[PDB]
Amino acid sequence: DDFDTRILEVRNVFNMTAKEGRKRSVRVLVAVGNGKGAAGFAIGKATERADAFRKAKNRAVHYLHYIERYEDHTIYHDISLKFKRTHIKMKKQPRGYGLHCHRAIMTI
Amino acid sequence: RKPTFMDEEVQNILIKMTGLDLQKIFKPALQELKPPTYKLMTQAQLEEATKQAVEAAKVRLKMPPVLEERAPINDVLAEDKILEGTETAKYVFTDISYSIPHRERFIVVREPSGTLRKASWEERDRMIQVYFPREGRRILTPVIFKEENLQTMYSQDQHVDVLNLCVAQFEPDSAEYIKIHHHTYEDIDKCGKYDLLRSTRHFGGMAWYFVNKKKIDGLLIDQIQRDLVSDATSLVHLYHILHPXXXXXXXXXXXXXXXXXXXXXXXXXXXXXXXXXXXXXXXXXXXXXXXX
Repeated sequence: DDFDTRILEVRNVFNMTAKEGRKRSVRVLVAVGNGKGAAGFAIGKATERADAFRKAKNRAVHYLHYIERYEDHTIYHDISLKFKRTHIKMKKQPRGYGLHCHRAIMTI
Repeated sequence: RKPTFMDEEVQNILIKMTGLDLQKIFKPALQELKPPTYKLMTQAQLEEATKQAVEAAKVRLKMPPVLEERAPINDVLAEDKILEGTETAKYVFTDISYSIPHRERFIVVREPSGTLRKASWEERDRMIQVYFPREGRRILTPVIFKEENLQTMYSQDQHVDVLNLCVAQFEPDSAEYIKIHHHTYEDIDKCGKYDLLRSTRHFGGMAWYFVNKKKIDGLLIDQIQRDLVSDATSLVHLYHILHPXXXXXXXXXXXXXXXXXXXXXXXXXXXXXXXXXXXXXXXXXXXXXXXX
C-alpha cells in the first residue's frame, strides 16, 4: 500500500500482420516507489491499454533499486552520466531547493 | 581602584565563564544555502581543523563593548535673531568626509529660532545612518522595542536575538542600548534562563550587569546545578574584584579561600536567598561523594 506508481510514457505502437494489416499495441513505461528510497520501473504492452497499465505495474515491482540518499533528500555527490546518446547531469542541492528537473525525473 | 570590562582579569575570567560550544557558536543560519563542501582528512588534519575552528569561534565570540551612558550635549555655536523671521522648518548640516571617525564628525542644525545648535545624540546618529548607511540599522527606530513586542520576543525565548538587535541598531553608549540590554537581563534573571546566553558573546554583559546589580543568585544556583564549580568560583572571585572592601570580600578572602570555603562563605555573606545557594551547594557536594 506504500508504493506509488506513475506513468512515464504511454505510446501507441504498430506492427505489420499479414492477416490484419496494421496491428495496434499500447506500451506504457511505468515507475513505482515508496518514497523511502527503493524504487523501479518496467515496460508493459498489450492490445487494450488498460491491460497494459496493469502489466507494467506488476512487472515493475519486480525490479527495484535501492537509492541511497544523503540526509534523506539529495543525492550524495554530483553525477555526470552518459547513457546511449542521452546525457544526464545532476547536481546535489541543499534543502530549500526543491526538485529542479525534467518532468519525468521529477516524477521519478 | 580601577575595575572595568576591558581589564585583563575581568576579561579572562569572563571568557572562561562564557564557554566554547561549537554547536551553538556555529549553528545553522537562515541565509540562502549553498551545497556543502567535502574533503578527506587525517586525524592530524581534523585536529588542526578543529583548532582552526576554535580560533575562528573566539572572534565570533568577542564581547560587545559595555560602556557608561552619554550625557546630552547642548551647545550653541552662534545666534543671529535676524534669520529667525524666515519661519522655515529645521535645517540639518552633516559633514561627510571619508577619513573621519564618526564621533569626530561635525553635525549641526539651524532652527527657525535663528540659532546655530549642535546636533543631539540620537539626531546625530540617525544623520550618520542616512549618509553612511550601515546594515541592520533603521533610520527611524524599529517598532519591536515597545514593551509588548519585547515580552512577545522573550516568550519565544529569543533573547539572544534582541541583544543582537540592539548591538546593530543603537550605539553602545546610548540610552536605549542600556535600557534594553539591562531590562533583558532582568528577564533572564526572573525566568532563570541564564544558560541561554552561555556560549554567546553576550555572556559578559550578563556577568557585569549582575555583579553591579549585586544579584548573583540565579547564575550561582544554575552554575552549581549545571555541575560547574570553577565558574561559580571565578564569579565570586569577580564579586570580590568589583567589591574589594566589604565584609564578605575582605573577610571571606583573608580568612581563607578556595572552591568550598569561598563559594560557601559568599553563599552565607550574600543573603538574597542564601538558602538557595546552601541548598544547591549541598546537592553538588553530595553528588560528588556518590560519583567518586
